[PDB]
Amino acid sequence: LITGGAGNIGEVITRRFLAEGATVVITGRNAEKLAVYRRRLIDEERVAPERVVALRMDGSDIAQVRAGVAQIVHGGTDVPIPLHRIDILVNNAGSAGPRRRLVDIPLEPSEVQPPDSETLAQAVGNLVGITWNLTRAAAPHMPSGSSVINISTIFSRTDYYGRIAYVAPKAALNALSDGLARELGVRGIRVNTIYPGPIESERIYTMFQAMDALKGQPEGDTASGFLRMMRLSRIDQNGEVVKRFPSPVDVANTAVLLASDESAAFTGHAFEVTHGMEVPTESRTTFVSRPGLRSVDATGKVILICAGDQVDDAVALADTLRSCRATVVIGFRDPRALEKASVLLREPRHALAADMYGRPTMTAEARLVRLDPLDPRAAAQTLEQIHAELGAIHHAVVLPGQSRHAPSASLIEVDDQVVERFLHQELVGTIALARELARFWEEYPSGSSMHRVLFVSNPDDQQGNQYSHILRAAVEQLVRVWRHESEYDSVNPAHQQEGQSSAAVWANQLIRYVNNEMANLDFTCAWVAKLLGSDRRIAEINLYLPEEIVGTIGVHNPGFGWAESLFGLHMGKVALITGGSAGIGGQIGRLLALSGAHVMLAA
Amino acid sequence: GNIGEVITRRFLAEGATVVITGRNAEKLAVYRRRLIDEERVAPERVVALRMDGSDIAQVRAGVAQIVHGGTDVPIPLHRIDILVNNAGSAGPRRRLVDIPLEPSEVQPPDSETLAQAVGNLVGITWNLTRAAAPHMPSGSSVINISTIFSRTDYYGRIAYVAPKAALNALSDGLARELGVRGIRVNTIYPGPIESERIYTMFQAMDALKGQPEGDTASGFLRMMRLSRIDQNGEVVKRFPSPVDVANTAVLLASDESAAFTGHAFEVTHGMEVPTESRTTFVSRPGLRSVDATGKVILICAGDQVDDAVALADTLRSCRATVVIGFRDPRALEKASVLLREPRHALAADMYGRPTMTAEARLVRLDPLDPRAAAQTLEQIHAELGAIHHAVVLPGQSRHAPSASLIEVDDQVVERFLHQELVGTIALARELARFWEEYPSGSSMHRVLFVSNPDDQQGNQYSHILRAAVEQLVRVWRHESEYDSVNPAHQQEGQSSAAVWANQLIRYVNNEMANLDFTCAWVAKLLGSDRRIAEINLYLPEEIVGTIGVHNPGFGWAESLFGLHMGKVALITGGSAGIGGQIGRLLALSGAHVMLAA
Repeated sequence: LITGGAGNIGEVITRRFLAEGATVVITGRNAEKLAVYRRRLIDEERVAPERVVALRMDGSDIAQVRAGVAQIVHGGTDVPIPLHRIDILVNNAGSAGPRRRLVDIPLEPSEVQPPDSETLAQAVGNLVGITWNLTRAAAPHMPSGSSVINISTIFSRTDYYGRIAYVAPKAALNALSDGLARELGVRGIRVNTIYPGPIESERIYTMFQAMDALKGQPEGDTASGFLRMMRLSRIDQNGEVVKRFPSPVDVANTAVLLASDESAAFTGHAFEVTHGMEVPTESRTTFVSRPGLRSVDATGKVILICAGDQVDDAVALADTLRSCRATVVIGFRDPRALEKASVLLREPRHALAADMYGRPTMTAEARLVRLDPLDPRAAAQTLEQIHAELGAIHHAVVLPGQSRHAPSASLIEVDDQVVERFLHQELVGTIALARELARFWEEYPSGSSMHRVLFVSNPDDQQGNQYSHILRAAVEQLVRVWRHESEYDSVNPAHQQEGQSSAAVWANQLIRYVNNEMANLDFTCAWVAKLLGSDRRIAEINLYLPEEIVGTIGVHNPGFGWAESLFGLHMGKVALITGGSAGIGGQIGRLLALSGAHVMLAA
Repeated sequence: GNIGEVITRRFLAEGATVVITGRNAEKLAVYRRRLIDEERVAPERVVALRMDGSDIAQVRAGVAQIVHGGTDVPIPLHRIDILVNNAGSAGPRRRLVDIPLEPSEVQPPDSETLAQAVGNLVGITWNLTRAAAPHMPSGSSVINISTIFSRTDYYGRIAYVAPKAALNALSDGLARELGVRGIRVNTIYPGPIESERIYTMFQAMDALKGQPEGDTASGFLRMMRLSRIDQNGEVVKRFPSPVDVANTAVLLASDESAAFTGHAFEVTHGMEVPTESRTTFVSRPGLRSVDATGKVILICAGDQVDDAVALADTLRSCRATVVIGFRDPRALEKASVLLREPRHALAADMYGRPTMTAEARLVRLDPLDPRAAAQTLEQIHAELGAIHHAVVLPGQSRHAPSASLIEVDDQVVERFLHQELVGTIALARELARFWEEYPSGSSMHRVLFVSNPDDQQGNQYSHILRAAVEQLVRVWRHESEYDSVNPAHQQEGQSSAAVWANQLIRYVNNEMANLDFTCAWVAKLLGSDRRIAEINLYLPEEIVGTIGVHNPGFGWAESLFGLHMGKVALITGGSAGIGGQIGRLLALSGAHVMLAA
């Protein structure tokens, strides 16, 4: 019925489902010691024992009980009800996690504080891993026309200061439901993705007072910002333009219908119970044009290309960045990839020169360092060592760790090894790398220009690109929060850099798993170079690229700044060329035709 | 139809009241009643009224008052009522070039003229919305059923998509406005019935398209999920069901789901389709590759003298002749006086060099009035030849003096819905016929649909026109491309060409360069070979904010970009004269300069 049956919204919903049935399988807490007597007396009120199953099932984060049914398929606590199939299942997590900035998130258990609950890996698990493993558990079971219900925060699209550990895994259940609807609907199972809104009470009020005290703004700033966002006015206790926040009664009212037969039509339905809100649920901008790269001037800057295992595109991306006449430091996650990349880069065509326009440049040779977000202290020491070697680090392209995740696209019948590799190494790994970058930005001296961190995604796998999909969707909210919450910190008296001056961060994420051409690699790197080396600020988080090689506009840019400078010079002027079939004449005719004139080649 | 029957059947009980209203042909209640009362329940709750077909504001208000007062039996008291907007007609099934503008063109399939087709279930819905302004009890609800094809490319039903669209924009504006009182409008998408009529209709469409049988239905059976239980396993794509969507919609209308306001009711069983095909301008286009030497651009202008003349200047800067047609009278002479001045009477290209391009002609066009616009189209044909580039601007600058939608009582919105939506549809066919009646082998046909600018209080009407345009462009582009290969229509004269249209929304940017950015985007999608795969285009909320570029015809400085990059230069006496200009162009090139004087 409801995963969060222990002191959770679902534990409250247990008061329902009894008028037309009975509330059963109320999952208990992890401790399971005081949970046996917890809410047992409350549940016994106005409800006979009957077959109501209030067993304190262990909501384990890891899959040690995944094979175990515990009222799923067979066995059970005391009755054979696991043999029966329950028509509903809820993927609620109910773990807020730590509430801190991007400099001091508790990555390891030694870094935890009493205000903190769990660690970074635990925090990511408590919101993604339980969802995924409970989805896999008892997959062939449940009725042929059952229902699957999710619950996520409505802040998964709105900015949320100091809650990256909350939203970064909370921006992943929606993506996973999106990717799983297509591959699950076959058997005839729907995924009702319903988001109950914040409940109006004194707790959220005090939360917001603490919130705007932390950000450093006058009282009621966040309250005004989230009240003006409201477009509808409630009719509770009549009145006019009350504009009260959403109530849990409406949450129960919109949740109970999933058990009824009327829900059979819905599938993949965004069902945000927040009433009358306008947010751009998805932020994107398909590239209409092809960027001009001969106005970047990235010289005098260091670009740490944090590549995990996909160094194949990295070496080329590093060379393209070198073409901007910029020094680069290529960082590697896997150990053996370092040797292969060194061998590949030693050969010319990768370490040749900083070839830009129609001319070369020495610039600096591409360095080679080993990094790993799994170990915090080693990665921080390596970053400090790079600081001592060169100085500050501002431009940092961030690529995922492993290339082409998993051998198969299926996400139902899979062993947990690859899935647990995807978590704790791509989500947690990238969050850890962002943590180290933010530590370097804050606790170490930097400049005044804004800080750029691109988040290029995995390429096309000729299949369902869900493994790049989760990466993109979990990166979107992360970069959005990192962008918005790092502006108040640059002016507040709390964080004045110990009297020094610093800058905020602006971070997009390119998406290239939608094109399937051969020039898409040059296209993405071009966009990467333009977003790093130039001055520009796009207000959209995610950036999408066209569905064709050239897409809307047909341009190829093989270092042809001259042909770009010669555009439209002699427009609409017929030209006659004698002997223009070999030598200087052919070249003059070709450059004139590229200019725009009309040419008549005679030989 | 069937969904209305099921809704009325569910009304028979559960503490509900049934009202079979909205009679057709001004008298249909007698033809459609007394069958709901045939059930044991509701001995008197069954109510039928012979309301006017057009349902103007005053007659709608009278009908509402007589319903509140009942059939003289109950005390007069306004209360809740049925506000579902399911009442409507399909309209003509005419093809992409032929259209019933005048009533004389009535056909057995086309029982309604263009204006009547537009008002079938759009104008009447808006008028009923206005007539339900004064007294709607708190906690009520109202929906506007739209078709699921309001985003999917269609064929032969431009009159069932262009007016069937913009209901979303009207609902958006009404949700923003009327939400203060505590009322809601949510778009609802009941799917096609799994009946034999819809099955044979698909077969007819396949035959009409000139394609092998089954591919049109394959487009629905391929990119649509199943996620159903019917027939136990192996539930093949059978399209959504009407009874389920009707029952769920009326359950939303009842309690247990109050104040949802998070429902689009897009019941297509998956069917991944964007809610709006659009992109953002994160870069400024480079107008250097634009070429229109041998091309004629006719600007379908209106009373907007300033904007149309600016567009004419920015297109004539691409060495092209123009024909500026103005919709309303008494504006031709002002345009002539303004254009007489040398500011707009001289054409200079993007480098700042004057060009001896043909001057700006001036004609008079009357979209809403057929047989005269076509005559003028043929006249300008005889004058110049075929015309392919048609920038279509709206009728009036500000569609209403007050930025509101429900306070009015059908006085100016009639002019809007009759001369700026229908007007556009009439002009679109006027142009389509010129292109198809006279086939011309060339590139695809380009029809931009620039929207009006923003001054204050946003642009609710612009939103409406945008929603109607996106679909008109989408459905058209599809039909055109499909009909470019059919030998049936190919034999008419010579070989023709397809059409590719777009939109260039501007009502979101409020700056000083939004009337120059718009000129750049109109001149880039016409004078170049760039096929946007997305329908609606949108300006950035901040021009200098995302990409600040200033282009007063300065293509030289654009050509001199990144030449001497990362070099330090020392200049002597570089404060005024030749050396100052060398320093200026070198700094624009990318080098580092050190001015000393």
